[PDB]
Amino acid sequence: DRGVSTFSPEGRLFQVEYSLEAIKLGSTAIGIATKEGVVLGVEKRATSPLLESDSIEKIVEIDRHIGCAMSGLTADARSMIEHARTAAVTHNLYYDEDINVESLTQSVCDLALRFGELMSRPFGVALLIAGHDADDGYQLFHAEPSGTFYRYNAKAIGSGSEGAQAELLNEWHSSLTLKEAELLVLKILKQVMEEKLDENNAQLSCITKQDGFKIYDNEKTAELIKELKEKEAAE
Amino acid sequence: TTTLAFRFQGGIIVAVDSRATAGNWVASQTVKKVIEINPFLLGTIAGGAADCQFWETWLGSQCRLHELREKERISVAAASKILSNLVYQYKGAGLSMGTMICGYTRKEGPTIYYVDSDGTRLKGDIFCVGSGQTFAYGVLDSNYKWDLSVEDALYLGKRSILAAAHRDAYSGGSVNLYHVTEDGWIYHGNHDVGELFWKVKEEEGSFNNVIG
Amino acid sequence: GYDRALSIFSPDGHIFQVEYALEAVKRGTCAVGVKGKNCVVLGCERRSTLKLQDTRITPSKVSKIDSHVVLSFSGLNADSRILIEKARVEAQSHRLTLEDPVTVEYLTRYVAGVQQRYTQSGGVRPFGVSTLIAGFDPRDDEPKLYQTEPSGIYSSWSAQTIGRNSKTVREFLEKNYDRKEPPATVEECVKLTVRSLLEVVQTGAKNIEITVVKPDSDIVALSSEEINQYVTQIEQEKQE
Amino acid sequence: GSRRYDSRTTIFSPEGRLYQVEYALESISHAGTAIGIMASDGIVLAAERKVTSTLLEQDTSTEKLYKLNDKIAVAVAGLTADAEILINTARIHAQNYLKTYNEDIPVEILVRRLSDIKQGYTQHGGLRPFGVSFIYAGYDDRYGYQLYTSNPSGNYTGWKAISVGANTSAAQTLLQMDYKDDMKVDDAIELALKTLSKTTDSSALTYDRLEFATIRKGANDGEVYQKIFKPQEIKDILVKTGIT
Amino acid sequence: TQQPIVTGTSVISMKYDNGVIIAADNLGSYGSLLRFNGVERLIPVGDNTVVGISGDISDMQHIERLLKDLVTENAYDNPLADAEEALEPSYIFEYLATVMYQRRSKMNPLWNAIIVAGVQSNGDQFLRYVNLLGVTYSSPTLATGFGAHMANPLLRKVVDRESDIPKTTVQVAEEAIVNAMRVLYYRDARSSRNFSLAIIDKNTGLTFKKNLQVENMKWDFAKDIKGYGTQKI
Amino acid sequence: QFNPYGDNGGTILGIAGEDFAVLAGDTRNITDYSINSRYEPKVFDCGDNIVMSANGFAADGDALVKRFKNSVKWYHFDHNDKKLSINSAARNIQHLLYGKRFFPYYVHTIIAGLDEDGKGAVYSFDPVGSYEREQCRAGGAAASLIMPFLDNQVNFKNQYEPGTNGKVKKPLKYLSVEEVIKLVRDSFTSATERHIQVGDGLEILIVTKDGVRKEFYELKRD
Amino acid sequence: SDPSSINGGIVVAMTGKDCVAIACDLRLGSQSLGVSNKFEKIFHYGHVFLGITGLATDVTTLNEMFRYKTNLYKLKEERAIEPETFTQLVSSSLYERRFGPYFVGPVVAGINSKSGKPFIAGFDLIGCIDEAKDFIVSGTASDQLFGMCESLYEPNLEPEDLFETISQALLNAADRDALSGWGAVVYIIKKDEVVKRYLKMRQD
Amino acid sequence: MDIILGIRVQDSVILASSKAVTRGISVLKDSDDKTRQLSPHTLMSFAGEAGDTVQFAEYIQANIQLYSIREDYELSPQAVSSFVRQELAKSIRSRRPYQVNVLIGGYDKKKNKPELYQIDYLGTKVELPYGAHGYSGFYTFSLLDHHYRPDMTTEEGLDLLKLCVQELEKRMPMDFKGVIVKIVDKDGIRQVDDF
Amino acid sequence: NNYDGDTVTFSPTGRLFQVEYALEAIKQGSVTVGLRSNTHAVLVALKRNADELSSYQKKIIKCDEHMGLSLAGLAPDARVLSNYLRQQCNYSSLVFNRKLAVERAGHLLCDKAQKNTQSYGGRPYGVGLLIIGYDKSGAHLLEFQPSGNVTELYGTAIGARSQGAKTYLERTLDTFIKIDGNPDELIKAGVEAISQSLRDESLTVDNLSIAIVGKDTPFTIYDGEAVAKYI
Ligand SMILES: [Mg+2]
Ligand SMILES: [Mg+2]
Ligand SMILES: [Mg+2]
Repeated sequence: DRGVSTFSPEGRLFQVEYSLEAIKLGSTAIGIATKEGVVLGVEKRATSPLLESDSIEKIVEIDRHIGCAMSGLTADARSMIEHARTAAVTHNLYYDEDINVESLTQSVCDLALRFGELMSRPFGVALLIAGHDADDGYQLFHAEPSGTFYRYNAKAIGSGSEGAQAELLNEWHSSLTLKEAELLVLKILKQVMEEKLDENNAQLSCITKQDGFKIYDNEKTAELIKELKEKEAAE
Repeated sequence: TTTLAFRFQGGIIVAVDSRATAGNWVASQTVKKVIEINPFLLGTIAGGAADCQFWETWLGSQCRLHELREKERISVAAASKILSNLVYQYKGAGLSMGTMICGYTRKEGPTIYYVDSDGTRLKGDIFCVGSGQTFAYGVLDSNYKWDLSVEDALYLGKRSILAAAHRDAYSGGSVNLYHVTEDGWIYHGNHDVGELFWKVKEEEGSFNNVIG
Repeated sequence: GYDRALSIFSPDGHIFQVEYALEAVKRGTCAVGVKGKNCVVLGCERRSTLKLQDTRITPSKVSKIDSHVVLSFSGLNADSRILIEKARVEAQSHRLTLEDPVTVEYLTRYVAGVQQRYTQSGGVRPFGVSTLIAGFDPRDDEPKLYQTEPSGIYSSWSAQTIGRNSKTVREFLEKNYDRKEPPATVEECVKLTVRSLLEVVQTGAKNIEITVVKPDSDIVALSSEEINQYVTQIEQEKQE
Repeated sequence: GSRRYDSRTTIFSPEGRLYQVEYALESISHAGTAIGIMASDGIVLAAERKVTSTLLEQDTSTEKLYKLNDKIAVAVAGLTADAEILINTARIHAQNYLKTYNEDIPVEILVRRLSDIKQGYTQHGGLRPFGVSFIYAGYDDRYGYQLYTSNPSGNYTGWKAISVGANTSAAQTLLQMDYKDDMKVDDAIELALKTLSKTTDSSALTYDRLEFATIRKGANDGEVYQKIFKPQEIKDILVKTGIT
Repeated sequence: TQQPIVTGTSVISMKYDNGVIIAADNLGSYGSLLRFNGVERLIPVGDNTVVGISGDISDMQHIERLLKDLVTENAYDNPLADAEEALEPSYIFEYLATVMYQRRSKMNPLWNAIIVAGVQSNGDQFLRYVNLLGVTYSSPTLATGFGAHMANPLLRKVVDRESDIPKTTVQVAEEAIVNAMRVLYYRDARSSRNFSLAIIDKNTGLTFKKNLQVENMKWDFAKDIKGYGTQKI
Repeated sequence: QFNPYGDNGGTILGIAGEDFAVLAGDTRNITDYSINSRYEPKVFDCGDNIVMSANGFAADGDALVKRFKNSVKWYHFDHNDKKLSINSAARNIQHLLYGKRFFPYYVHTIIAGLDEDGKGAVYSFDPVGSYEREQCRAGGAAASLIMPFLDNQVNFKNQYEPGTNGKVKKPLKYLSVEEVIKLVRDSFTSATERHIQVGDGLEILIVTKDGVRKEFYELKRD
Repeated sequence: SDPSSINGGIVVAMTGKDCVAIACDLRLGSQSLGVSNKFEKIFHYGHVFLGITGLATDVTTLNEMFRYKTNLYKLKEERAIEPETFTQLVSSSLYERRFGPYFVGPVVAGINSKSGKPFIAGFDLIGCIDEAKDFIVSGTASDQLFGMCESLYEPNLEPEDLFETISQALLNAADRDALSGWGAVVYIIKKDEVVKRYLKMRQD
Repeated sequence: MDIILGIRVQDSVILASSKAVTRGISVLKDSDDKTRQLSPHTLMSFAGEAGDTVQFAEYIQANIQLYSIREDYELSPQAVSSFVRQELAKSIRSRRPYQVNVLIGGYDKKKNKPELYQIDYLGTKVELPYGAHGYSGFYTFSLLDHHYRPDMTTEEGLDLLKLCVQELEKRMPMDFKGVIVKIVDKDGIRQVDDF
Repeated sequence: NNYDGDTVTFSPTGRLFQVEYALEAIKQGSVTVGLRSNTHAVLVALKRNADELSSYQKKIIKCDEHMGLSLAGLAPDARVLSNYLRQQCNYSSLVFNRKLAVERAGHLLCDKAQKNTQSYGGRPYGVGLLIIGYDKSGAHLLEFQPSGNVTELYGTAIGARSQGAKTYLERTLDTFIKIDGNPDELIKAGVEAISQSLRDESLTVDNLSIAIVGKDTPFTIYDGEAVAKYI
């Protein structure tokens, strides 16, 4: 057939480019970074009403100061999360401190290109890694299967990514509050989601310096959705 | 060294001395013999200091990875067994460890596991480990009751280390107290044995043999 | 060793070997899982093309992983045995180290992890198997039902079906299963499970297998006559 | 490099089938028919040797029926050489079990072991599968008399009566027609030979074209005897049943 | 773990104002047997370094080959191999010191005590010690084995600290070394009269002196010494 | 039999001030009854405002310091030139030491510097990696001669306030960098008089927020 | 300490006219402590008999091993193994553990089914074959057995006479050994019949 | 650990095991249960070197439980004892052998018979009517040899066991802090809470 | 065409297409400029962003106190090669107490990249590197290609539109080589050189990345408001 680690005539790795197509088919995940915290939100996208939606875990804790949202072939993310958690805990063991969000992201991205004929293919999943450290403050990273990671003020990945990113382009400014960011994720998720947004088919989370990483309750998220509807109907 | 830990109505009391010796030479009087594994779990130090420090710090890392994966507090049983299984792999290599893994969970209640570098793992209500263990056991056995108050239990642990600190040449310096509750451990301060001895002698009327 | 990358991405972003593994599941006999208020029931189809079979010794479709958890499946039978073995070993390994039996979610997460591993390892093909894992966590009376598939994704279900004509029985369950009030008793849960299989099975003779799992390691497999009584009662009520 | 020449033996078809397993089953369909019938007081194994010659030394020959231990035997359908590799592995597993537990290996455990080995070749290794289907006839003190079959996929199932090899469709219908649960060994012997006599591609069924065996409790008191029939004994039972 | 077989005794050395001097006798002992009298234990590396080695001779020959191999390797793809990127004494020492410590850590030591004497690119004197344990140290005077006990005291009377180095000339330094070699010949039972001496000067370069002998010895007083106490005749 | 260990003598002393820290050590290096060097630096600046010494067997001491310096360098590469805090360095050194648990670095390690709040810090290690933050710690040959003196003159142990007669302790007043250096110099002068392996020279490294400063003093050479 | 004399016990084998005999005591102990009076040391694989003295765990292990190997032999060869062939198998199997051996003293006994020839053999712990015509001895009272056998034995004894000779050789040897006794068993082996007799002896 | 006894009577197997756990100088525990249930009708008591004893017992337990699930069938006591012996026989020629002696008391549901197996750390298996490990037999066997009958009831077996324990408590220098007694019969495993 | 399926296959004209495709990835990468005098060596790199919310991809990596590089192409491959350089620089320092020669650093990179072109299964590196350093023979500038070819130069540029900067340096050769003992003026020439490779976009504060090494100057990277001086 053809090599797994083959370059195309344009100078790109076929398998990496194809894994990016798989991520486009994945459910939408949005991250917004502010000076009061970083917010992570996801579309759950249950394939049937009999599927208990609370068992859909697309937002995940890496450490107390680092959270993670995923999009694409979510089964592939489990080993990436395991590595990340191990890296975060191992660094704390060696250095008696929290690990930098960038260093954690770099550790995850080192796995990405370890494929050939090591694992048999790249990961089919993109990660939004959000966190906080004392050196660089609140940070949001986008970790791809290419091994590249970009820092973002705000970022959307998944099926409604290009539409959501254009919306994040206009809406984001440097003086956003945490509450403003929460509603903004819910607003953009509702726009790109096929089904109607509610507390059962969408999930919110955040990371603050004081309280650390927290996944939001369905009751808490429900109030933010109700607050969103009223403020949109307000004008 | 003298370290103890016992279960009671109000949870667990952990008490240790602070002396470190190399032969007759007193290397330190300010050694920490309670490892704060995490906010809910405590571990005592006896035998090899490095072996206890290193592997119980390591245990804390494993406990953290457990509750990240399982989204649930690790049991005292599971935590203690991670340590005992680890040291058992090294059996014969020369590790020196005698520790109490102490914790308070919903499903178990207050639990103490004695763990050994021989691979021994014992659940129990009262444990004393170290060169001054026999002295501490005497005070504990004669005064222990399940229905002790948190105040009295803390004193009993303090008084038992003092008993050993006095008689055992390789124990002393100061007494460190901890109280383990379901919501986590609470530190109850460092108590210099020199000052504590005279205080206890006068107030309690004990140690009449000693001139003060 | 053989290191060939069999599971790989295609231009449209699909992993055909994982998708073709699902087609093997589609071919497999139907399996259904329904959880009540204080029980879970695992229904399984036995194709009647194979008669002159010895039902005593023939591998049963539902398998005990531990005394409190069970695993049924649809797809390649030989592949299922490898997952069942690994799960049973991990169940004992968990008891040995954690001094507590596995939760149903943990056992599911493990099996799903094995299935995932085979989708990006060299020289191996994915399992042509989807599983339904059911049981009760230790010292817990809340019913658990999970599903896994060749890709390695897993999730919890109030009720679910897999295998051939699973589209039809899922259609049935989606209209007949009420979340606000699930099957309160064992009878109601088993009845709804048999009813759902009767949409697809053909004959209600030896083609339906039912296994009931209750809290505190209380697992029992229904016999032919016991199931036949449900089949009789369902069709008699239907004649109206 | 080498990738160019790789057949990729362990992959799925778009329909979700294992190419090599399916083609191995096609291979087995051209092999001599083997039949197993389970009765209340014993098991019968009957099998047809493929287009033999008059100069073949039959009495020392063995291509169909093999012995795994004193309690368990197998009928082979497919590549004889492949079967012998698996048979020796099975013989070893039985002995390992006996050494460990000091008890004869239960039939199903042995069958599962061999079937798991076959499965491995379909999922990993990049090698071709074993082109072999077995019929396992055996006895243990848990389930008593048991018949199983395994095929190159590694899937195994239990049976009251079963055929493998050539003309299994025709053979299985004939068995399904005349089999009953209260049947006995002497009746099962007659059914097996009658089934082969009708399904055979040869002009007539003779002793030189057959291998035959029985697992009976018909041994002195509570114990089991395997009987691999000799050429003269197969000739006698053919006359007794009235086929020749 | 081994035991040394054929051995070399003291290596002695010192710093002076413009460079370093190093010396070692030409003997390869076999226990108490003075087996080999033509053994060169000072091995020059380039025109700026001299490595003096004591202890096991078979390990010395191995080290000698490592250094010869090091020069070859340094010349590979190196247009400045005889200029800016030539081997320094500090490079040669650090390499040996790494090897010595690695070997002791594998419980299979090179059974030697080594002194690397040389002059760096900037004209700085280099003099450092390393042994079978991987222990390293530097000093205005360095000596191995018996030299440590008898040579150092004499050499330290010339250069007692760092500030005495610029005050010490090559003639004074060489005189002290030659005298120390005589003292070692009097008192070390595993030494020989024949020795080699090497001077590495920042101006005049490497001067290697072979076939030197201990001379101006005092023995005449031995005739008067009689008995072990009371004996007169 | 080959013995991979040796004793190179020497004595070191770490003292933690209020907003400073000192790590001192004699410059004499010995084997048995012979002097190898009268000036062989033993306390080292390892970067990131950390000073270190690994006293005992000099080869293991040099190996450990070298490996730690290397760890500081790679900490910068891997973590965006982040400053290695004294507590993080201490934990890192534990893992270096315990890594050779069954063939130990035969040294008593001490590091000194400032914690993340700017206060003086000294950490003390045993050969196999057990460690602790301490206010005062002498290490090596004359450690038993120095520590009792420090207990008395730094922590004011057994000293009470005149008139009260054993009822009121002498108050633990903070010592200045000039006051600490006096106690360090007198400790080493006393150790030199009564311990044969101590002498020649004393080298002190002083750590403050401004950086690392060195001070050298002569000791008796007999 | 010495593995070959922890558990104790003995085996003896003799040839007669168209017959062989093999016999053993029944004691298993932990040095001074008697543990079992039913520990038989003679096993058989088809018509070939194997006695094994020495460390009891190895006696058990080797019995299980030769059962294993003779069963596979029979399946492949389509015939029961012979004493001459089995002797070589025992030797090969012991020598493959040359530098970590089973602490045993095996004794083969049997009649060749084709030739009808009586056969006995002995081995050291490491596999060296002792193929004697007259008799083979093994165990903690081997010296005593050598003394008994050397005087009591005469060639070409009939089965019922051979029984008396081997029985008296065993019994009186075991009574002079602290670690042997506690009952005894004697096998009288002919070409197509084998009689097994338990002997009455002192139980101290 | 110190003393472990076993006695097979008419219709059951009784295992008695000491409660003491000593760490050189001090007795750390006086209520230690030196036994593990391998299967519903098979109990294994154990004594030997610290750590090894429990590690071995639990390893065996896990393996028998694994077999029980896989086959949906309980192994006979004979089969379990053979498996255990092989593990110990494998262990003795290892880098670091398990220093563990065991008694396996089980009730065979097929044969309707109680069975007691004694296995030492070398892999020395023996089926017995009554057994012990270490020095325990030296004090008790003379009493068991005298009084034992194969048709004893469970109550009579316990009385003979009390006599053995009394003789141990009299003549042994070590204080083993009494024994925990367990009975294995057709109905399963149960503990005699008063002894 | 038929000879580009893997790196182990020569074409009929003697070409290695997989290596040439890896070379193509460098041309797609963002521009970076390298130049030196007799005292100092300078790297100037135009960092690329994904969009307005995103950060600007870092281009320059430090290998030792006296050496470092700028990348153009696959960033993960640069991380692998830079890590390897860090180890080799570090091996030289630890074992020989010797700073690794820049020329020898190039020889090591060549040999590492070469092994990936001759063996089956692997792939060439998809990145180009510009290594600057100051060693015992003064200032140095290297150009690494993943074919294995390493070239010592006075100045150069790699990446998209790099020809414009490369032509500028070819004209300015006689001027910038003489900029001795003046780091600011040498950087200016580098910033003016990279400006020739710009279209539409211009050099902003978070866009530009500059690094320098010299006689009494350790390898230091300048980003953010530190490079506002040179805009
Ligand atoms: Mg563990
Ligand atoms: Mg002196
Ligand atoms: Mg006796």
